[PDB]
Amino acid sequence: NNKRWYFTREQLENSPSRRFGVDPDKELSYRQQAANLLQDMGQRLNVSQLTINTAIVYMHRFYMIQSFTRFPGNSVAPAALFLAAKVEEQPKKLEHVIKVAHTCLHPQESLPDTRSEAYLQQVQDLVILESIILQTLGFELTIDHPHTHVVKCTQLVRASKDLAQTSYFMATNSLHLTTFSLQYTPPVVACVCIHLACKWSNWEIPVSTDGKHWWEYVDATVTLELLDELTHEFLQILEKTPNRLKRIWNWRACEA
Amino acid sequence: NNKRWYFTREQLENSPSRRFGVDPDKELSYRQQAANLLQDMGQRLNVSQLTINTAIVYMHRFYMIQSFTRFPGNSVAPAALFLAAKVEEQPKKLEHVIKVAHTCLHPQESLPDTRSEAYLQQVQDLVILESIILQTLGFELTIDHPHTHVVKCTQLVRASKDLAQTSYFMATNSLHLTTFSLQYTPPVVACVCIHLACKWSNWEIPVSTDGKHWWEYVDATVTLELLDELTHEFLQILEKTPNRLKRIWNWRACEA
Amino acid sequence: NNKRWYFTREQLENSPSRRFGVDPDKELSYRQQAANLLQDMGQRLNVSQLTINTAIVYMHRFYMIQSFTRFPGNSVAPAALFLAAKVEEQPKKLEHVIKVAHTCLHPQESLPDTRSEAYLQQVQDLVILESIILQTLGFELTIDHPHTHVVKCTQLVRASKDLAQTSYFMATNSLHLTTFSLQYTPPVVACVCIHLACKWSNWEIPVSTDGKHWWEYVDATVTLELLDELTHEFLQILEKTPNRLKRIWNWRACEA
Amino acid sequence: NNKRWYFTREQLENSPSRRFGVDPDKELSYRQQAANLLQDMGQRLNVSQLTINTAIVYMHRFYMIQSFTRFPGNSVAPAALFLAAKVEEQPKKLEHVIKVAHTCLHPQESLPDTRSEAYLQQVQDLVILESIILQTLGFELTIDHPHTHVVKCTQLVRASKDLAQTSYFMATNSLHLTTFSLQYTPPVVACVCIHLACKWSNWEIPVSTDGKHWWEYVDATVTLELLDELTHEFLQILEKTPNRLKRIWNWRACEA
Repeated sequence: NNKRWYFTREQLENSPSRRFGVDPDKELSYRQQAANLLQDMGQRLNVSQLTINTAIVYMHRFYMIQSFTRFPGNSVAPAALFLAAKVEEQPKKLEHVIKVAHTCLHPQESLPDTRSEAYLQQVQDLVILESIILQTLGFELTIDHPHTHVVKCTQLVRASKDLAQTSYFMATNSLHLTTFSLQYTPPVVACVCIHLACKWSNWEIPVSTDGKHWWEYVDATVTLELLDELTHEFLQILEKTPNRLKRIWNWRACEA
Repeated sequence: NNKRWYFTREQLENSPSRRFGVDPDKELSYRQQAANLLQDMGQRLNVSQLTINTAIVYMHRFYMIQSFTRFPGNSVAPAALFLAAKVEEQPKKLEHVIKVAHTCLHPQESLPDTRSEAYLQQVQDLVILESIILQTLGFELTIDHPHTHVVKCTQLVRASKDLAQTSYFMATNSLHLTTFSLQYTPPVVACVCIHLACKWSNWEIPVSTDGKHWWEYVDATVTLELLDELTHEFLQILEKTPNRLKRIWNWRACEA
Repeated sequence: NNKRWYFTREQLENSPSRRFGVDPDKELSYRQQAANLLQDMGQRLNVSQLTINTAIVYMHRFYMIQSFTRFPGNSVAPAALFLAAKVEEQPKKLEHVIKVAHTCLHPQESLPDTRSEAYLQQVQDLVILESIILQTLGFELTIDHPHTHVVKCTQLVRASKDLAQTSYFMATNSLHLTTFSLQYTPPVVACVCIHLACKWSNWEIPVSTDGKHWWEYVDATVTLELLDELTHEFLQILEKTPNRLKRIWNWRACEA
Repeated sequence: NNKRWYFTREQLENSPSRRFGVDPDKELSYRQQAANLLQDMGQRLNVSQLTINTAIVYMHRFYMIQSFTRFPGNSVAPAALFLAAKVEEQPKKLEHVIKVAHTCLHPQESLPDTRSEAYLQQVQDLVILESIILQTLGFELTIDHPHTHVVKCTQLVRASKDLAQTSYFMATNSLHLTTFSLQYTPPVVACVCIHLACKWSNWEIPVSTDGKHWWEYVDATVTLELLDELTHEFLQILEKTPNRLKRIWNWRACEA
């Protein structure tokens, strides 16, 4: 999906920011961070999770071709979130996602204005950034974040209120932490996010009718061994990110 | 210089503009006409002659996937007059790019307003459609011209100025009037606009002592049969344009 | 099918064979002549009429990347007369494909021997070139013809038989003689071999009650200007062959 | 090289062999095994080790667009063992290339015959299937190796001979056994065949007096986390290979 956005490490560390003067150590902090206002400055205009992830790849992949060394990242979200929030059924205005920005961005600075010198180059650059983004993202409109199946595997397999309830949450975090966006397809990235529930509670969901593994539904190539490796990797960003890690450090304190 | 902008019939014979219900002559009118809101529009902006020619090139291509009924050149022209502008190191303001359209399209309706929805509405559109064209040409800014060669070709051979004018002046017709931009190459178009005046003035340029001809310098592929072969279409393409033709005919009234 | 077969007029007159030093008419002389080692050869093998036509399509195509100077048609034909065969659900023996060449090429030397040093040597060559062409053509077996339309088209409009013959025969000149295969599409070439015979017999097809013409049904893009242009070009291209023309003129000496 | 050749992991799970009916380990068994019919097979053709190394590369890529079920390595090796040959200045005869297969594959069946249908038949195949791959590989004969770096890298630091051997020798397993050819780059493969002996031999090569490491010279993209990632991966990849692992391991037993 579509196998153009998924390349080996050849283009992982080859990213514009991974060679245009930004140490790899300074990328999963740049992404996340700017991906933290997405889930907040976005999580405001009743933005569905739908609208939050679309813009979570509308930055990851956008900066995939672009750079931070010449683009307002924190103020690029309006760009990723202009097409994102607009693409999804509930689009918005030129200010709605740019006024609260001043909230989330400038939590102290004075009020903004439509007449003020501000709101001009904001509705200049940002308004034009929309031009500057789609064309790198080939004008596409197809993005199925690894969820739809995770939200589809629950029932038919008959999960519970603590495993399937734990399912929603692993996909998202893989959108605000790991680079599985432009490396692993949404399905394969689902068996892992579903895996971190039973790889937690040890709820090894029994085989299928004919001794078939549950990770064969979200994809036909999802293998245990590889899948094992893909969740462990998730134990890489969580292991050190001292911000959200503590969230899941205790967020599992209220299902049972 | 690029293959994706050379097409069989493909002519425009079965363009997307065909598919809806628009006469071949109409889209043929649409194009040439569309240049009038671009040639006579950029004439207001005091832009470089070459600055506009590149613009017509975009419109001709832009509608090679779209349609004139849905996306009217009426507004499309200033859109293409932005990508070309910047590229030729002297662009203009999106508001003046639009502040030429009003006086050009509606030269009687009151002046437009910077703080009206009727301006702000199309405000993002000229930077949204600017993308719709920005990508439609596969971000292919690089475009060769039948003018530069005409210079050297008539300068290397010691052609006169009054005739030289006929060389350049004819170049301006391949784009606006005809669609030679999408049918032939710049080193093969300049050889048409030269073998057309050669008759008009009743000339014959004494050539090479090497054994080659002068239509071989701009291009060693160019032919003579085709030179006349195209001259017939070329002339004919203005031979049925009773608007732009005569004005060309009158341009040669105070010539001799 | 798509493109890369439908070369431009620019992309034909300056073929890779051009680059060495071969006249457009000469390579055009080579072609048709090379085509003679394909229809008047396959006429020996009792192969399907369309089975050979496709080969000239292969021969015509093969030289769109190669040369007549390197690979002389003399030997390429049995190669292209092999790809066509198999493709047509009916191949031929590698010895019989080659035991057709001698009697055509060398009609004077005593019979060849399968166990002679003169035979084993060139043995791989018909199995070497067959790959050079098999793979250059992207294993594109699927190729349509301007006959199948020619058939129905003259039945669907109720054209006569004698004229219909005049239709079919004309395909063998559009392909063998001209290079319309690489300039237009089968539904748009057959209308040239039909709008050329249509006159010869002195006909006029009563048409549509909507206001459209009969060249618009088989193809809604086709034109008359273009139709006559190509019937004219076609005819004109035969005004430069007083060799096969007369033979063409004599072919209806019994049918006049 | 050069692009479109390195696949992802899940993409390396979802091989063509999956869709037909081959176990993930099974297709993996085919490959490595097929490499045994390239090394100890070409050793009969006496060809250069690097002449064979290129051969495995073609097989490894070939089946990411073909299949192991249809096209058996039994003949696929001599077919790919021909493209490598010629590409190296010293190829071998089409008759011997296959008359090396028999003596390797069937060391009991009677000697082959030059004038046998069993010889003439697979004669055309080795020039037909050679074409299927000539086209399959996007005519990319050019393929780089994880050796070239290993040499210089061990020269630039002045490494010893015993250690170097461990470097070079290890490259030859990176190809045959694993699929690093479609997963990694030569400047990232040579760094794997070095980071394995570094442990095996008990080494660590002090480098550059800038503060930088040596895995930045062979490749400025390479990582240490990744270095173990593959070095760990590798080790496992031979653990499942109880054949070539020991055979590699025993080389350091007869190595004194």
